[PDB]
Amino acid sequence: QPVQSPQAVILREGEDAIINCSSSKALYSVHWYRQKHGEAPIFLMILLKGGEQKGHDKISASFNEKKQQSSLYLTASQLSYSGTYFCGLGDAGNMLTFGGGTRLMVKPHIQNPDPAVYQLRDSKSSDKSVCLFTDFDSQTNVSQSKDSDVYITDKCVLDMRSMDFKSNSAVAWSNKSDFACANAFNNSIIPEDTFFPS
Amino acid sequence: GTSGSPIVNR
Amino acid sequence: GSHSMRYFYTSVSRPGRGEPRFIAVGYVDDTQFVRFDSDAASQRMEPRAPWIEQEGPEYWDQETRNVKAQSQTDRVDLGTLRGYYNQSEDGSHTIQIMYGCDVGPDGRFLRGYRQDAYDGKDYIALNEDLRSWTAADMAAQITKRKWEAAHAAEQQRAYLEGRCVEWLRRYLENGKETLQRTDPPKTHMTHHPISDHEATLRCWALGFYPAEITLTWQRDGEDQTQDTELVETRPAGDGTFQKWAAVVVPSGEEQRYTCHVQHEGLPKPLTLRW
Amino acid sequence: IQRTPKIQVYSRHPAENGKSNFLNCYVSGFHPSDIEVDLLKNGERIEKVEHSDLSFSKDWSFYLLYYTEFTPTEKDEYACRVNHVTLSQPKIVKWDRDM
Amino acid sequence: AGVAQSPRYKIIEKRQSVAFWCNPISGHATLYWYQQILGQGPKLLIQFQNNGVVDDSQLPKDRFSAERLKGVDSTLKIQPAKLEDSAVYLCASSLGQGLLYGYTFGSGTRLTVLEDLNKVFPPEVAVFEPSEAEISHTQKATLVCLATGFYPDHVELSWWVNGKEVHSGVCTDPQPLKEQPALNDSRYALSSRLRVSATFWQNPRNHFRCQVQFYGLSENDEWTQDRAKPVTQIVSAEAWGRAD
Repeated sequence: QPVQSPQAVILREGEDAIINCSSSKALYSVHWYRQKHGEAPIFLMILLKGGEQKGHDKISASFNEKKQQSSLYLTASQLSYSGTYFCGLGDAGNMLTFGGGTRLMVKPHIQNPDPAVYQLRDSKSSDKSVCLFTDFDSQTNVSQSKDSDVYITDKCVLDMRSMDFKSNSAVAWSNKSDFACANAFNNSIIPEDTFFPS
Repeated sequence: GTSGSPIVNR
Repeated sequence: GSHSMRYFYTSVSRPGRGEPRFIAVGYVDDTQFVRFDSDAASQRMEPRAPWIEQEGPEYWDQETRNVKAQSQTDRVDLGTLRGYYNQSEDGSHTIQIMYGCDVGPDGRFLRGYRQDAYDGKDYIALNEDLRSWTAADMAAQITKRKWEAAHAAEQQRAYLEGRCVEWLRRYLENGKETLQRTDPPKTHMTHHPISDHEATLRCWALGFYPAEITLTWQRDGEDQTQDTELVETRPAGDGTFQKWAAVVVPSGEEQRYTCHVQHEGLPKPLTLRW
Repeated sequence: IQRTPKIQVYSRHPAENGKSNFLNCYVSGFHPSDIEVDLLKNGERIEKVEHSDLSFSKDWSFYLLYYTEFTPTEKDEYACRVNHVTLSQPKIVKWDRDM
Repeated sequence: AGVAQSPRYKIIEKRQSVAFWCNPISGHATLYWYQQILGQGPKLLIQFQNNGVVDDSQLPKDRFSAERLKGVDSTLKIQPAKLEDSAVYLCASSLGQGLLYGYTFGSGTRLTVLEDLNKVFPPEVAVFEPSEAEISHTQKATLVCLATGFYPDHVELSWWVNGKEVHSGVCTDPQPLKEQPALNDSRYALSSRLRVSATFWQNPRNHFRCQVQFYGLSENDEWTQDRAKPVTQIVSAEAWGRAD
């Protein structure tokens, strides 16, 4: 029943995100929840006529009784803000009716980017080794293998903290004998600063 | 229209 | 003039006869508009006044939700209070809830109400400020503390000052013809001799709305408290009310006695004399 | 503590012999809610009797209205039989055309 | 204490029964049952005020049923289970109704209703040692973990250094990929990387373990395959620090 907009958003770390929730009938209470990888929806804020303007840590929210709308304000987004936000609705007894949801994606800002492909050694019992493409800028997108006998994972972000080092990475492997580095990731939008060892 | 809030145990 | 919306809830436990019975009744001044009975086959909030029947499925859905919820809370609350007051499972007990709002002729908020009673006696009441509770005993004090932690008063205030008055203003519009009419009483007098020296004079007021009436007996100017008998305002059964007031007079002194009738629908206060 | 019901037997419109009307029995000021009310025609229980939905006054005491469609006749004698916990035996209140 | 919910994951066969348990926050009068299909918004099934039902309109009375007999813990049953019922069954709790009260959700029960139990497979976990080209060029070293050929997506990948769980410099794929992308019943694959300093990997008295917790079948499930029953288990892969 509540109209949650937008359905999805992707933004760089430190950018502002504004996600809103609208109602056809008059409001009672507006609930706001955050949800991660198969996790439980964690309660953020509850807004009603008492107020109206609430906040949770660095996120703030609005309740507009007249406009029959509520908005969630994510200013200067952090990597921890992903991913799914839910707008829930009143009912005279507070019986919640969830909105569609909003998938939020916070892409990090890499200071020193040097795209490089490496071949990781097998520990003991494995046919073929694994390939890793790392330290690339958040703008470059990783493409899936058009050939079904090679498996390429989507981009993933690391947070080292004891160095303040953040890096993007993608894993690729194949059982195929006719498989090597440099030709494995060459399908995606590869930059000029890329490193291919021989 | 009836009250729906608060309906808590006494 | 002034208008009000009241909701009366009753919960009676029945030992070894099954789960307690919940009865809910809604009023707009003196006219009943809704009903809920936990023992009824429908298990739904039912209309009782014609003007409420126009409300959609969503209306009856929410009203059923709220009453089912209160119904369920009371089932637990009966045993909880039986605990506080140290009473056995064998014995019927009652929980009564009275709540609503008052508005003026301008349709502006006047008062909010929330009162609870256990075994026909005051348990917990929400004060006129709608910010604090008044516990009638050490048992009701346990509830007060529980409702203090739950932030009940704040939530009660939100409804009584908000939605209650919105719903009441809405009901007055839809049921304009019946709720906002002032039907004056059709007054008449009767004489019944009980003796040769004593006689009974009775003053009637019939087919009046609202139920708020005044029937005063006078003798040569002064008021009459001595030998004055009044019945409580009774329903006619067709949306109107009836009332009478009698006084035992000495035979021949009937012209010394007058009866003053006061009603909202009556333009000028009526004076009746034998 | 318990409160004894106050009974009122009366008609909707002023009683006229051989003319269709309604006979009422307004029972109020009682506690507990549990009450038995029967309407009578010449000492016999009427089966087509309907009652109002249970409600209560400011002092928490209950009130109900039991009623039936009737044609008042000079020969016929109508009464109300109310039974409660406060009453040892059912109280019969006769209908008087002037009360 | 929080809202308790048993089990975390459950694999059931198309047409068999399933039960979900939920214990709300001690004292909380209201209990809710929500069904969240995929990443979508949770859809209400049933509301409880103490021992009884407020709204069961959203419950498919044909298969679904829920009780809360003493008004504390609740149980939701599906009999029989349809493929459509593969979802996270969220349980919410609140003190009462409610306008100031926000819900407290439990972790939920991830249910997967399957066409056939023989399709259930455990993962094969292999760890991968960092590249020597990586330690030379970049100042740091990264270990790659790979769990393969499991069905369904009921895995929890965790990194363990010297008997302690690690969250810093760790990144697991948000979604696992299909080994045979065409088939909907295809076995999955998932990777997770652990990055540490090149010096950390050089030290030999440092343990690097990759733990994958798989949620499979029970002792009570009938198994007739040549392979061992793919029960709920932990599959590990490990490598010691090398100066080589």
